[PDB]
Amino acid sequence: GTILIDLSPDDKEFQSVEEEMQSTVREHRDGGHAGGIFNRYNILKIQKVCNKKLWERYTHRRKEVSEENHNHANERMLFHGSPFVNAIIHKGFDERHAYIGGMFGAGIYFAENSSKSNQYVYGIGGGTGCPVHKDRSCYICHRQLLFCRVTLGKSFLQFSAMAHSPPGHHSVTGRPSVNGLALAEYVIYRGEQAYPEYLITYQIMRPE
Ligand SMILES: CC(=O)c1ccc(-c2nc3ccccc3c(=O)[nH]2)cc1
Ligand SMILES: [Zn+2]
Repeated sequence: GTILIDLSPDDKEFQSVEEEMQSTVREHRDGGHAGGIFNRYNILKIQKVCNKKLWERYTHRRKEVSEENHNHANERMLFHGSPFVNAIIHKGFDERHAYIGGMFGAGIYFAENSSKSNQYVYGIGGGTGCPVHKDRSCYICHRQLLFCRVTLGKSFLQFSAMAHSPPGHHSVTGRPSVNGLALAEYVIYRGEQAYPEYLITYQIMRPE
């Protein structure tokens, strides 16, 4: 059911999505091990992800969460990186895209920092890196991220350095509490709480 629509870089919708991508890059405590060394991306393509079935699945759930939370979906646009981006855009999110070993439990994880999600493009800890060169910091190979609509609803705050939600809540927010530059990270426990709206194709760029 899915079809992908290119946006022109002249479109304002492309620009703002790129802006979110570029402006949420940060340094990472692993020195660049997982996701590579870079301060910004070369954006190659941005595509709107259109799937009626998956969209209705998502809004049906949103209406449920909103009605459980004083008419407040608490909807966000967050980044997701995953070896299964192609599956995700054709079949949507489910328990097979959960991060089983994640710090907030087995769930689908999302980031405010694009560079956080970029660490998961080739797998956990960056895996063995790009398939062609086995290089976690490859500047050549094309990477892909999803920018997603995510219904957090009532989010359980966890301060820090497929399962269920903690009862009474629809998601978990990983409020970062050591690194003063790191943004929040979020976890949902049902695929229906995210829609993979944009497929961003990019290369990380070697710093000057
Ligand atoms: C292979 C698999 O099960 C898997 C796939 C993707 C991630 C992932 N984790 C995150 C954690 C925090 C913030 C963003 C992300 C993020 O964008 N992706 C984790 C595991
Ligand atoms: Zn490569």
